[PDB]
Amino acid sequence: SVPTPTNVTIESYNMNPIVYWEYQIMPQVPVFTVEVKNYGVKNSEWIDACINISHHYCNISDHVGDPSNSLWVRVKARVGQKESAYAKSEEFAVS
Amino acid sequence: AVKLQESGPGILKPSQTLSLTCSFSGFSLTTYGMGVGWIRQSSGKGLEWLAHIWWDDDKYYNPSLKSRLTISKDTSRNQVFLKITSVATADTATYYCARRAPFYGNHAMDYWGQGTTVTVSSAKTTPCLVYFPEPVTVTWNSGSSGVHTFPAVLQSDLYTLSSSVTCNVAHPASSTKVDK
Amino acid sequence: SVEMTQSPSSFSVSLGDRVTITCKASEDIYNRLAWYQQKPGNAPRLLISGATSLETEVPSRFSGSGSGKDYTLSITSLQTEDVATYYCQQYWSTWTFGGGTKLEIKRADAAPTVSIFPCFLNNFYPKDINVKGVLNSWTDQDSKDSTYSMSSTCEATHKTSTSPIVK
Repeated sequence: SVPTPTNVTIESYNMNPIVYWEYQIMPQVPVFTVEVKNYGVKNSEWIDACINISHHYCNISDHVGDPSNSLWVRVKARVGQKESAYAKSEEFAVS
Repeated sequence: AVKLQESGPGILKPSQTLSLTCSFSGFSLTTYGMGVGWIRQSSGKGLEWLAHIWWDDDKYYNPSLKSRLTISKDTSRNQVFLKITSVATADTATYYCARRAPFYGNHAMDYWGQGTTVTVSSAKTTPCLVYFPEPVTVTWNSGSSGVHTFPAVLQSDLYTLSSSVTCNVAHPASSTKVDK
Repeated sequence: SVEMTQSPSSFSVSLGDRVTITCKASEDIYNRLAWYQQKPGNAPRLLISGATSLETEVPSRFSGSGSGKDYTLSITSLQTEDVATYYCQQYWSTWTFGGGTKLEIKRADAAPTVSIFPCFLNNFYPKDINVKGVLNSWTDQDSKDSTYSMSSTCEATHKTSTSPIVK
């Protein structure tokens, strides 16, 4: 069963939101996928932000919209054809 | 008073397109955060969410059906519309439209219309044991207890039911009135 | 998509009982849950929103709760006005309804009066039944005496006996 990512951080100096998370070292290359969904005024589906990247960050500027809605994030990990469960993140409202 | 009403064709043939209308009053779809959606339901089945439209014309569709649905709104007429192409028999159901509860973080559907039943079939108004289209009304000596008028089931595209008692049969569509 | 499992489709209950209906979501829907009641041939009535917020007018004997993926609805004293189908709904990511749970009321096991014609299976309980080119329709539980009926030699197999009644 594949390891689940940890320490899901959301950061934004100015209006440039980027997600950062932690992962362990593996003999193979862990490739992550990041999803973001807004809620409040609207109730969108989970939309991909960064698909299969190697690094521990993901800029989500182009997924921010309507400061009234809060954003929530989740990230999973892949190694081969197996995937990890989602690391659900806490809420994000204002910069 | 906040009201919502759904209008439909009644009976429609396969491969056609379905034009559904949700006429409402009591509120405005121009107001920020407002939205209306469609939900269908067949006999003895559950509820199925179809699509939803927001005040800003942002639209949401149920993935399973996205390709056949188109939702639009007309604030100058206070109606939300839904179009369903390649109409199939499975699609025979009752259509409802309902608004989003006007509270932040809330998207529960507070007000619903009564709904409109659309039957998808290629048939014709064919006029104790009992045709098309439904309904029919089986009474006994013009009217209570021990009477079991059963739910209709369709053989080859015709409805036929049963009504036991321990029989005045009508049929509004073909103005039939068999006072047996 | 998110899935919502309501088990089961029905639940035999008696008035006065406390009834809990279960709704399970495939992933955390963060308490964005609604509950709807629906009596035959009528639009659903919204009962609860946000997992625990009752709509105004709704009787206090009703309450919802849960979290993460598990939510339930409880009616403290079932009353006739409460016999309906209850649906839960996730509104966190667009909308999904549960399968529904129809309340049926318990009563004495009753044997079906068969009358055949050149075949009616009227007024029985419980509801399950199998008969032996032909088609069947079943009625809804009768409101006067919570019995059932069904339409289709003619024989059945019901738990009020074992010797299949053949008419």
